[PDB]
Amino acid sequence: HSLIPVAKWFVKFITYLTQEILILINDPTNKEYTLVHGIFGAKMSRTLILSILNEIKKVTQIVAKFPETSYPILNESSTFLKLVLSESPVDFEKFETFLVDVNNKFIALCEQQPSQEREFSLLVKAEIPPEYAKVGDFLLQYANNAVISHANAAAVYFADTSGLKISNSEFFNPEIFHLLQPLEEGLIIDTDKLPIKNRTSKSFSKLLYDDVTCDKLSVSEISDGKLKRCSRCGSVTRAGNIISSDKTIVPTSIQTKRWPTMYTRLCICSGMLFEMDG
Amino acid sequence: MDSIIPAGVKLDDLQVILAKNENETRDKVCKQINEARDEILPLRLQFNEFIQIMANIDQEGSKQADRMAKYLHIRDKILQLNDRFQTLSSHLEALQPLFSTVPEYLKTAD
Amino acid sequence: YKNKLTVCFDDILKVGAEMMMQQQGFSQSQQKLLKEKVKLFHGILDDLETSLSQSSSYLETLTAL
Amino acid sequence: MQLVVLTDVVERLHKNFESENFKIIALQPNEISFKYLSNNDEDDKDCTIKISTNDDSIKNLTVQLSPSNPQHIIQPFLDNSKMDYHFIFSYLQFTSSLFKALKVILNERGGKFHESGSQYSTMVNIGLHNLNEYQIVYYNPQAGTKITICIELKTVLHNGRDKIQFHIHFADVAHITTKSPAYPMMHQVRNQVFIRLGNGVACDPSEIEPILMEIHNILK
Amino acid sequence: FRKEELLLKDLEIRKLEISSRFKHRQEIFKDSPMDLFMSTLGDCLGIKDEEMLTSCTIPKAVVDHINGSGKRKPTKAAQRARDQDSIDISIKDNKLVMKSKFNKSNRSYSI
Repeated sequence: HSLIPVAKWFVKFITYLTQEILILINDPTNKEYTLVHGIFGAKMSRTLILSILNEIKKVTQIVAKFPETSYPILNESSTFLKLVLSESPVDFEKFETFLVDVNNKFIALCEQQPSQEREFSLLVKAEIPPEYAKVGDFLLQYANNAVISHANAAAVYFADTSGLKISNSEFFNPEIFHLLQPLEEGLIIDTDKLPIKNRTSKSFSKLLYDDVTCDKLSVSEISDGKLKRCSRCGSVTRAGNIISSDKTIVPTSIQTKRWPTMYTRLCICSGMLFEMDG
Repeated sequence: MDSIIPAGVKLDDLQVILAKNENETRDKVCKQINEARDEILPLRLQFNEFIQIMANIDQEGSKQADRMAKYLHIRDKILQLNDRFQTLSSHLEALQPLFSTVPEYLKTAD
Repeated sequence: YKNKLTVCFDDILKVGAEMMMQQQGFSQSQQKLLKEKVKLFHGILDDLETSLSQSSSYLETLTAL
Repeated sequence: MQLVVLTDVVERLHKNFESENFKIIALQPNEISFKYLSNNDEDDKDCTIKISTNDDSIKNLTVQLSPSNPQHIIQPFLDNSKMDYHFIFSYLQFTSSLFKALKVILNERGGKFHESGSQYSTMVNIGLHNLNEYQIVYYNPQAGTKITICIELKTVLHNGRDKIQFHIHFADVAHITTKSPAYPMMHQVRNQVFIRLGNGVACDPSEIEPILMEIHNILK
Repeated sequence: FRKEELLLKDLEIRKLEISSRFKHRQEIFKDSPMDLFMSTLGDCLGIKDEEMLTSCTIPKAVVDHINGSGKRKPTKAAQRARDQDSIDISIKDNKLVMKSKFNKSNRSYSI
């Protein structure tokens, strides 16, 4: 049951990259949307998603092979897992072949001309060197006919993929998201110089969504003071604590240690997690 | 109600009848088409209001008697909806003999 | 047109019949079915209004001629 | 109190109607006669706002539009809906260019006798669903064909922010095959137009009026 | 841990009761979409059938046959059929009666 909130962000993520495909075709000269090139260029990410799609098939096959029979009421979580995959706006099988074909084409190009900077460019720079300008044109042309032909073009463009918490501008509050002191004064800032409403860790970030299980944060979980913040990336998560009964399959007082207990002390970015002050 | 235009009468006979009587039936049919035109819009407005009520069913509800009142109200709403459907059916069937000449005129002019 | 207006309000309840059946989240197919039903209801209302206006104009022009 | 509320309304309009065509023609205690469109007539009020004042503020700001003004077709929806006056002003300023373009389109057909026997079988009329969309359908009784162009207000995510743009496109019913007698002109429009994703065309209101005429150039 | 067992048993009983409920409802009031809509919506609210009002009147033949207390005796096959069904169904004065067989408390059906 607890995997369902994670899967919502999993589907919400693949739609953002597919949305950028349609936008980039009309205007290939827009430099502000060059992030789409690097994401597909990463070599392990294409394999990593394929592995995720592989285990998703294995899990669904195993669940179909070994369903829950003693209690039909408990089949909702298993059934919902099948439904969310089928009801996705873009078919996973069509998207699976999309990344597979990119890997093969990007391997033959290495044999055509030996180069090691392109591996760095596709992973870190998220750009294509000017000497390989012809390679960039291939991504625009081929992506249109491959997967979009089996999906709703109108729906994906207007789909609500906002709130992915990808950019830093939507992590910290807009009041403090700017340079506060000149470079001569240094980079570290004493707390006393912060604005009065911005002198606490509660006002530093957007405390709306969770970062580990990708679930919406209710008012009860905000006010209990049991949530944690990462001192490195500004992430906020209530991991490592017992979840409320309303988030369980059935409201009950039984305490279960959920998987968020892995990140009790270490954040996702190897940063330290601390109890958020109230 | 009243059948000003007899059934089964030809178009030319209706033209001859219409040419006289100082257009009392013309006034009646003009009033009928005017009220149909002025009725078309309020039906759309109240239908949109019903859609808005249905969409906002999960708001402004805290007591069970509130549900009694609201759903009795909506059942009454569709009650006058069916009543208005019957009234517009009567209006169109009243003008049905008048409209019956149009297919004959079109097929003769073909 | 007489039957279309009757069935459309019967179908909007029929379209919802399966919507509250599961209720007795929401499926996207049922939501888009409701959307197309309401938009076609509006469209046929507009078409009937245009037909009434054209028939009326024919009425005055034939009465004048 | 009437003068103070009128001054507040005027200040809010100036904050929200920063355009070169904004002007006030007649000032009355019970009504407002101001011009914000490109109408040439000096005494013709493009928008009429009736003043119903209470002990503290205006009870209701009813928007009335001149018959010559092409915006008069939205009058009943404004009348029956109690929306924010600032939101109404924002919608008017956002759709003024669309109103001017559709005014040109309707005046093209509404021209008087030009001594030409070109009795076109296509008539242009405005279809209306609600305040969120405005629809144009071309009636051809001679050919028995329809040309529907729907313009909706759909929100799209742009750089982490949601924006509202005019969704000028052909409806999903317009899955017209190659066999239709009138299909040539829809197909030409599709080939020469279809931000284009194949069906929809989202456009900036500052640029809708040239592009719509580009669509209308094929139509005319 | 009998508490969770009885909760899940009650849930299964509820779902089968709802299944029988709508399969019977779709046929008893097939002629009136209004009546079906308002009945299922009121039962979603949790309204007892003795309080809500009906626009149409049902025939008395089904009322006589469902109980059989009239001149015609109920069929023994009909007795077995009503025994195998999970819901006791009967109509009193143009209105049917619905009562839970396991829980006699005010079972709220509201969502």
